[PDB]
Amino acid sequence: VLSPADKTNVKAAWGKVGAHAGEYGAEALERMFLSFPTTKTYFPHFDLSHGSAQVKGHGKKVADALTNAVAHVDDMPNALSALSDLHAHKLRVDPVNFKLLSHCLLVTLAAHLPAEFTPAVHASLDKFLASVSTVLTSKYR
Amino acid sequence: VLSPADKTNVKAAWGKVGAHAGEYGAEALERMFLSFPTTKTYFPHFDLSHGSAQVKGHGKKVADALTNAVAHVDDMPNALSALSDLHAHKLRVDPVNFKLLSHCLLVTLAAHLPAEFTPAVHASLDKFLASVSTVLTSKYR
Amino acid sequence: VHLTPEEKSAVTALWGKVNVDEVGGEALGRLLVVYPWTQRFFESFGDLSTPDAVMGNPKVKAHGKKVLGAFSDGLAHLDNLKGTFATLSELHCDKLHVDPENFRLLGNVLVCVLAHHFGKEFTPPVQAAYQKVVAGVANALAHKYH
Amino acid sequence: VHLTPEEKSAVTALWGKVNVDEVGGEALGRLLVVYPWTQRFFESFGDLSTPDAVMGNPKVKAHGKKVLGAFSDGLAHLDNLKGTFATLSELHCDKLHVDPENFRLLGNVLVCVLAHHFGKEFTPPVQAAYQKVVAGVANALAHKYH
Ligand code: HEM
Ligand code: HEM
Ligand code: HEM
Ligand code: HEM
Ligand SMILES: [O]
Ligand SMILES: [O]
Repeated sequence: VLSPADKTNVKAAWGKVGAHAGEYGAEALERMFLSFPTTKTYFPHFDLSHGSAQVKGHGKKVADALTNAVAHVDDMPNALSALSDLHAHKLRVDPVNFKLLSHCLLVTLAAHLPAEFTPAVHASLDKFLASVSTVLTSKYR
Repeated sequence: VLSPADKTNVKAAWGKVGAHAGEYGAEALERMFLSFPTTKTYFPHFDLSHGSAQVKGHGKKVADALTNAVAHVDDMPNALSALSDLHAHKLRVDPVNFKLLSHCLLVTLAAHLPAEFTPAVHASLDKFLASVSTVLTSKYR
Repeated sequence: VHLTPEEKSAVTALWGKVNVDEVGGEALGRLLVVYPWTQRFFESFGDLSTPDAVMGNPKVKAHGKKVLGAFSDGLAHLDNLKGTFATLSELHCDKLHVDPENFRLLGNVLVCVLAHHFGKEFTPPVQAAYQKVVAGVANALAHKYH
Repeated sequence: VHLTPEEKSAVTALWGKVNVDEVGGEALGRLLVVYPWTQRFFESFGDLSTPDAVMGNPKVKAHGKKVLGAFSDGLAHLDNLKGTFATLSELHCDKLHVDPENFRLLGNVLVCVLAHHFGKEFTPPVQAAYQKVVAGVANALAHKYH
């Protein structure tokens, strides 16, 4: 459950991410494909080369959806419903992979927010991403 | 989320378990300790020999709590409140262990309900134990 | 993998009672029913809209048999699963794009099916030994992923 | 664990810059803040009630240094994490009763702390190499569990 302190932390952290949200979403996917090579089994149609425009445009879509998640933190299920239907019935990504991407996003945030990634902010960020993951896999079955 | 059909399936397999709920609960625990030994790290104060009174009484407590969630499936957060505070604030069992017990429970029902463990009942039971694990895990942080 | 002599005889003894084709279709069908996301690779099998349609689809049954015949042949080489499954691991990764997580899900749905099929004969020690075998298989199939 | 010359080289040079006294302290405190159920193994350590409390606690800091000092030893024996960590594996199972799943969480928090400390230098490939090492160490530590 997200506490009002967690929402405040998430909004502050996210608010600082600002226009770099896309660049970080792409860096988060790249970290994911390199650290957990099983997640690449879902993008056999992409060029997963460092620098890939395909990974950049996808990072950008992932980031913007997280920007909408943040903007609707007290109404995520509804805000993420089409993305939840998409991962559940067409893409069908194994639930296990949402934590691997959530870990890679957290690492990307740590590496770019030296001052803001405090222990408390790291904890509210993990919670938030576990909640985003929960919403996106909630219609799987 | 549990469908209306999931609830009917669960109430039909559990109803069937009936008075053996406790013997099933103890058999699932024995199955978890033998198959997944790291779960024993949560029971260093128990005599984990087969047939031990402690395992049989614990298994009986596990089933009753499951029987209670069946009975109140349409409102589990509230029916399991107490147990979820216990698992979250005192026992603090890592959440991965819940998947290991829910699997061992499923194996124990398979082994005992040959007529009832059809594909859709299996599916509904797996989802139910998942939701039970979510509810027990929900106050962790 | 790490099996004592007694675990090996328990696995092989029960396996000798298995109708590979029947369990095969049953384990794959249950996989597709209990974890619907795994249906993602089987759009060409046809009708998978209901549990009854999945379980009864001849194409799931034929895939089930192929998968379980390969597992069955794997049990003769418990001392070397990596070597037995190395090419299949390579296929599953580079050509089929199958997330190794799916092998873990099938191994647990397989254990459930042997417990349903065998009942009381699928005792806790026997489960334990099959759990090591299906984790060993899941590991050897994921070993060539890159 | 099998790392490429490039991964090894990544891992080593970075660790030459780690002040173990400080990172172990941050790794262990963030573990206890981010996944509080792990506080179960440190009841005799003081006030672990707020992030601040956990972080400034001297016993958390002293322990974290011990933990990463041992971790540093494994890096030098990256070719046999099993034999290096076998006594501590047994210690953590038999005397400490630590669920080996905590070794994984620690490994992830450690990668986060390395990212936070080194920022831009902790690139995707560097992370990748460290990801295999913490998974290597976690497994090596869970190895003697029974
Ligand atoms: C933080 C959790 C995630 C978010 C917010 C997210 C968001 C999105 C978005 C916004 C889309 C594109 C929807 C559209 O515009 O058509 C998408 C597509 C997709 N997602 Fe996710 N996703 C998440 C996790 C994952 C995970 C963990 C995987 C697998 C590792 C995955 C695999 C994919 C794939 C394969 C596509 C389609 C790529 C393409 O073909 O265009 N997603 N996701
Ligand atoms: C289906 C999920 C679970 C349910 C319904 C359940 C239910 C219960 C209940 C009813 C109790 C109270 C015992 C009493 O009052 O004597 C209890 C305690 C306990 N549970 Fe859970 N539990 C679940 C999952 C887990 C898991 C996965 C573990 C660890 C592997 C865990 C470890 C413990 C421990 C160590 C105790 C205390 C035993 C004692 O010292 O008496 N539980 N559980
Ligand atoms: C014990 C676990 C498994 C074993 C032994 C295994 C074995 C096999 C074998 C022997 C084949 C045929 C190879 C050939 O064409 O020469 C194959 C193909 C295939 N497998 Fe696996 N498999 C397993 C699990 C899975 C799982 C869990 C999935 C996905 C849910 C999967 C998806 C596929 C697909 C899509 C093909 C291609 C079938 C075709 O082209 O008709 N496999 N597998
Ligand atoms: C994964 C890397 C780890 C390594 C290398 C490691 C190493 C150590 C060492 C060296 C000691 C004993 C110090 C001495 O007497 O020389 C120890 C003790 C201990 N470890 Fe671990 N550890 C690890 C992870 C963990 C985790 C994640 C936890 C639980 C969250 C944990 C719980 C403890 C506890 C409770 C003790 C006893 C501390 C005391 O007596 O105050 N360890 N560990
Ligand atoms: O994604
Ligand atoms: O339990």
